[PDB]
Amino acid sequence: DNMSTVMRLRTKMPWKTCWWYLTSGGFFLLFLMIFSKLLKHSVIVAIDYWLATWTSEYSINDPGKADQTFYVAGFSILCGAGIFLCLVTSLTVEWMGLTAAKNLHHNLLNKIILGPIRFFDTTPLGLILNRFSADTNIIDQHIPPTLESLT
Amino acid sequence: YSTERLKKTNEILKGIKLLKLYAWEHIFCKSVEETRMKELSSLKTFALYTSLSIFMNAAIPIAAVLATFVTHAYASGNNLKPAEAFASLSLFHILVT
Amino acid sequence: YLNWVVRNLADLEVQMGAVKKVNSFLTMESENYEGTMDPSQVPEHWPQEGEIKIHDLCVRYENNLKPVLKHVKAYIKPGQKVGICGRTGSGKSSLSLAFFRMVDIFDGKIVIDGIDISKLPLHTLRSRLSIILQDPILFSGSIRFNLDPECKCTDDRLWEALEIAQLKNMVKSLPGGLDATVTEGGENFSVGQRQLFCLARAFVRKSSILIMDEATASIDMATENILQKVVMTAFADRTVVTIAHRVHTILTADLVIVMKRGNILEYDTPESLLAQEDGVFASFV
Amino acid sequence: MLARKSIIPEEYVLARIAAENLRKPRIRDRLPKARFIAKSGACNLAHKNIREQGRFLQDIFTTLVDLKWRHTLVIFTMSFLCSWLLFAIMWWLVAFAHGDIYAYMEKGITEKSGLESAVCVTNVRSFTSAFLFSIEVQVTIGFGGRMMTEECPLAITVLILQNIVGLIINAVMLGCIFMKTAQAHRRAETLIFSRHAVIAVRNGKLCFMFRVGDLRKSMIISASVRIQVVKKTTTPEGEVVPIHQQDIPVDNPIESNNIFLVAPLIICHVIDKRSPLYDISATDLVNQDLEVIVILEGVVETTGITTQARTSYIAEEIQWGHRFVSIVTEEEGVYSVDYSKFGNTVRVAAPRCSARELDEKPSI
Ligand SMILES: CCCCCCCCCCCCCCCCCC(=O)OC[C@H](COP(=O)(O)OC[C@H](N)C(=O)O)OC(=O)CCCCCCCCCCCCCCCCC
Ligand SMILES: COc1ccc(Cl)cc1C(=O)NCCc1ccc(S(=O)(=O)NC(=O)NC2CCCCC2)cc1
Ligand SMILES: Nc1ncnc2c1ncn2[C@@H]1O[C@H](COP(=O)(O)OP(=O)(O)OP(=O)(O)O)[C@@H](O)[C@H]1O
Ligand SMILES: [K+]
Repeated sequence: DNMSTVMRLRTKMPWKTCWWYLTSGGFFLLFLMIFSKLLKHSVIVAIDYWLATWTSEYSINDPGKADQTFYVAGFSILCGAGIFLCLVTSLTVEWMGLTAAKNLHHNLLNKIILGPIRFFDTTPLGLILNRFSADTNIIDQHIPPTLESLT
Repeated sequence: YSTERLKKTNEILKGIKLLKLYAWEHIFCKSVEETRMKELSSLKTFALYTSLSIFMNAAIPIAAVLATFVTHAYASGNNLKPAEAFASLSLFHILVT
Repeated sequence: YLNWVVRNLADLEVQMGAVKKVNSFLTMESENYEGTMDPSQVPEHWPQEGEIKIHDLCVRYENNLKPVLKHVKAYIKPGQKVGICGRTGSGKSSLSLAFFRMVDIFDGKIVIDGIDISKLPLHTLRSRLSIILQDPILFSGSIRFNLDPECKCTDDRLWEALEIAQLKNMVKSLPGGLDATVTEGGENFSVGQRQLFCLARAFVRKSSILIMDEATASIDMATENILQKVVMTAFADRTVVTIAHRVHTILTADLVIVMKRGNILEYDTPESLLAQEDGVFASFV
Repeated sequence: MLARKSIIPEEYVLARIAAENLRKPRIRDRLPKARFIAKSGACNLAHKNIREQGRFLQDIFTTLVDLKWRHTLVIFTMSFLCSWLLFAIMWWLVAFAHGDIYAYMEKGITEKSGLESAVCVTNVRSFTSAFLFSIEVQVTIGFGGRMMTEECPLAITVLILQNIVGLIINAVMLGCIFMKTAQAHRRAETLIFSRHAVIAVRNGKLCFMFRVGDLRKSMIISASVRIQVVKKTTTPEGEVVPIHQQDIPVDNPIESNNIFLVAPLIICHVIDKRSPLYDISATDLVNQDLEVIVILEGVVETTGITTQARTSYIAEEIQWGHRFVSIVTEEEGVYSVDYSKFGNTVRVAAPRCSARELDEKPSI
């Protein structure tokens, strides 16, 4: 029921489940992902910056093919750094997703055990099973790629 | 492996009362725990391969740009002008998808 | 790239709304499992013989006044084979619940050997009692481990006799697969296999203190199995507070509560005394 | 991009709690009963498959005469501005084509020439001048610094056109303004209807009373009251009319519909044998096919325009067993009406049965 309460909770993100999920695999597995992402994006900007500098600096002096060796070295080193950071980021994202899924499932199963009989009798069996199948599948094979794509 | 684990979890959830009373809360939780460990050791490979896919999709275009630009230097005689370089980068970004 | 943002953001919103369910589940917790550090650990020989009555048993496992007891006590003597007669006012909710303090014990408990049932770790207490199902509950996996995963002495000594002791399954001794079992099925003979497995589990542990309930069939084969159980399970003095749809707890009734409706009156007794006190419940069916 | 193309994991998503336990199927989301006439006195049906009779150009004029004062001024101004502009363009084109623009430019370069013997319209040399000339011909100012000469007859044709079109527009706009001035008291309707209609007891018989009153100071001449019941009825031969309107008489000592309305009045209909509401009891008036319409008609003495005000009541609005508190109470030396107590109802004791049963065992 919306009641302007679930209505507002529908118009805006939860913003607290998201933070808990992001910080579930640890804290040094999060800042690593952000660090690598930001570095890779800045490098991908800087390579185009350097390409523009090289292209514009020698546009006029077509007969003079001088200083043609420094620019290429800069472009190649930037390309190598960009490729390495691209290789890093995907692995970091998937490692974070894997650890988060592991911890979530283990905690859920270790806290469902210490459950009162009134909880099991009152709560329909169908709901629990749906929670395990739907949440396990979504949190294991669906959230990492969505988060990576969004970022 | 997920289906196997789900069958085991439903078997340890449907018959819950006798389990709780008979001091067998952990005996039928360890089986699901072991099957869950199997599930993660099967899903790690999936995560590895999908990360590899993302890496390649992000990295092949930049390597293509690098090769296509370094090739001109040795291949050609005259300097390269922006009106071709930037058009070609836009063309690569159009072609990638 | 200005479209991927909104699309992926909405998708992430849906998925976070999904994980919110697990985040909600992890918050709740109840049914405290702990041990009150009983002196001498309450050695297993002490909660293995007889039973102790609960003084002023006032179980509050509901919001309304339970039909099982309204400030009503009970007389559970050593060997006090008990019974249940009635439909609604008499039930096995309080009996099974307070058997090992399972559903909301409030005012006292069974001080067996001077130590209360309540001040014991959940593990040992749940492993030092018994109960009956009143419904066939099967499992998956071989029947070898169902009784107990460490019953080395009895299972080895009685390879097929332990299962046979309650009821001799002849082809179980020589089956297609050694102690193989049909997962989640084969309920026909499993009706008696339930009794056999409960007897084995409580006999290897040498507990013998149970609270049965609601025999579903009571067929002639079930009657023979009951006779074998009495030879084995009820041969010991410690007997169960039997309940059933049909009143067959009066064959050896000793101390129970007559609870036709509303409350339970601890008045059931040997045949003549049971008939006098519980004439209404015995004359209903 | 391509969110869930891979579509393997389904057909085993277990039933939700509301699914298996059957808590969701308790819908209780029935649509409200369809009214025939709204509470705001506006009939709301949906006629369909009506053969469209097209439109007529008369409809644009009919709309033009009936417009808000905040649109009459705008169309007024736009029409005049557009006319001045159109004929300004015509005058500028005439000046261009005749060779007057060029002549004035050449004879103003050396302005000592000062020759204007052969020009369609004197002293028109740009488009600003053409605009000013069209303003002076349409509004009939006529300063006379830009004359109409007898030189080129195309100019005379345009002048005739402009005079006639200006007259047409002026006449139409004055007609619109005068019509809006004649309908100056014609604003709105101010007949106030009670919200709940009680079913009291009066002189030993039941009733169905509501309250009606005025707000406008102008009297209403020959007021008339009509009350109808809308329900689906079947003849013994079995023909079902979905919405049958049946007329119910109004209580009056001389059997008439004429109401004299200065102070608020109570309108009662007494539940006799032939009354549609003969066989309805207070316990039935919870769910019931019943809509009672009330229509009051008259003429406001100021404008002399007939007015008809409608309302409708359903089973929820009716307050069985109540009555109306006396709104009117004397002041120091003059009768007074406390209009804040208009729709307020008081509770009293009345039989719970139906008049169908209240006169088979009368001594109750
Ligand atoms: C391509 C071309 C582009 C063109 C662009 C747009 C050009 C627009 C230019 C002018 C725009 C003016 C719009 C202003 C809107 C204000 C309207 C204002 O007059 O409302 C006051 C009312 C409006 O009643 P209503 O809402 O229409 O409802 C109708 C009616 N009452 C009803 O309910 O059913 O109205 C009235 O009630 C009557 C008002 C009468 C006007 C007053 C005239 C004065 C004469 C009397 C002499 C007084 C002295 C005046 C001297 C002033 C000194 C300068
Ligand atoms: C986005 O694709 C492309 C991107 C680039 C290029 Cl060069 C080609 C394509 C392409 O060929 N695309 C196939 C056409 C296409 C596109 C987008 C989408 S979609 O809107 O993202 N997904 C949904 O609509 N799903 C609904 C909901 C459930 C099933 C019914 C449809 C769905 C289908
Ligand atoms: N004093 C008043 N002035 C103007 N309109 C009134 C007044 N009293 C009632 N009405 C009209 O009666 C209609 C129904 O109003 P509503 O149901 O809110 O209350 P009511 O039954 O009229 O009386 P009350 O307002 O005392 O409850 C409204 O359309 C309103 O315009
Ligand atoms: K003048």
